[PDB]
Amino acid sequence: DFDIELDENIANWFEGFRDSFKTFKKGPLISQRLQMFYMNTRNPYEWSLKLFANCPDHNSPKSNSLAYTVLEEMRNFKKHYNLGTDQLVDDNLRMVAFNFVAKQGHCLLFRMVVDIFEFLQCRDLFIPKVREMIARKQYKEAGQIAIDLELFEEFDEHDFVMPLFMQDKISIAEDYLNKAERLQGPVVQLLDSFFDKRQSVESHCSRYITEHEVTDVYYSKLHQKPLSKLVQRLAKNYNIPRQF
Repeated sequence: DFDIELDENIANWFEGFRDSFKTFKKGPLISQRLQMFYMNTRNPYEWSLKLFANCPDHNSPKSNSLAYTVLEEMRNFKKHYNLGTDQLVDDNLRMVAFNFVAKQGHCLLFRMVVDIFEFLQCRDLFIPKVREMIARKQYKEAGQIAIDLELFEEFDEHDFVMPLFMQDKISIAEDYLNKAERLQGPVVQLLDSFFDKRQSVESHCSRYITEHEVTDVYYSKLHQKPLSKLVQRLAKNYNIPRQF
């Protein structure tokens, strides 16, 4: 998994001025120049990753950043000319693209690369990388990757659904829970076991945190009132039987 990102002299001076004329906003002119660049290109996908790496913007990409537009025009280039992945991208090249956009925490750029390189056709190749992130306690990242790769059948509530609830990051965990009905039962069943056990909910929480080694937990939320409000929503939002 090592891309040969080194540029050459025919291409490098061209790129240096491109960064200069990119400062002149982002619109149809900069888009058209990229479309012509990808046309001369041999294997645009591999070069699209090279252009993404050779710009100081790839550390924090946003809609205005040059790195985001480099991949954005690659997506338009693929759809306009009706391009496929055959004989151009390999599982090795997809892994290269995954490592480039998974660390940034930017979901839109990841969703774009999922579409460009067609990650949903071979999503099972990234499961070792997501479980490595779960083992590194990167719940929001691994959780969002699992949602954008549509891995709604690969993970249990303990992998990142419950830790994200511990970290008050209800948004990502509930998004994964909405598309995974199999977990909706045991999740609210587990949250109710904290209350309907007449042991302090803080003791029930601390026992789960120490069993699954949950880190960076937002303790101010783990109390009877805020944890009850979470069970009240998740039982109603998913029509769960009265197993209180």
